Amino acid sequence: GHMEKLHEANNELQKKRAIIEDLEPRFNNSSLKIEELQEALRKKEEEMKQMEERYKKYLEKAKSVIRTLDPKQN
Amino acid sequence: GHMEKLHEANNELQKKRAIIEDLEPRFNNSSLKIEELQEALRKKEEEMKQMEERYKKYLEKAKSVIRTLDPKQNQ
Repeated sequence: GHMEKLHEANNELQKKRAIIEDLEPRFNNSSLKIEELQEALRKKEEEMKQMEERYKKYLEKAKSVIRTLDPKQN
Repeated sequence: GHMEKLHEANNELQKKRAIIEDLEPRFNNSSLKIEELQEALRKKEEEMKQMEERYKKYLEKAKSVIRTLDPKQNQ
C-alpha cells in the first residue's frame, strides 16, 4: 500500500508530537530546579564559612579574656 | 502529489526523532543531577546543624561568663 504508509507515518508524527509535548515542560522544570538547588547549595556553603568565621573569632577573643583575668601574669 | 506528502511526512519524522533523541539523555542526566544535588545539600544542612550546635554551645559558655562577672551579681 501507499495510502496505508501515509497513515502509518502521520500517526507516528502524532505520537512523536505527544512525546515531545510531555517531555518539554518536564525538562524545563528540571532545569529550573538544578539552578535553584545550586543557589541553595552555594548560599548554604557561604553561611558555613561565616559560621566558621564567628566561632573562630570567639575562640581568639576568649584567648585574650584568659590573659586579662589570669592573676599569675596580671 | 502523494509522493511529496509521504516525503514531507517521513522527513518531519526524522526531525522529531532528532528532537527526541537529543532531549532524552539530557533529561535523564538532569534527573540524576537533581538528586545528586539534593544529596549534597542535605549533607550540607547536616554539617551546618553540627556547626550551629557547636557555636550555640560556645555562646552559652560565654553568657555564663557574662553573668558571673556581672557587677550586679558581685556586691
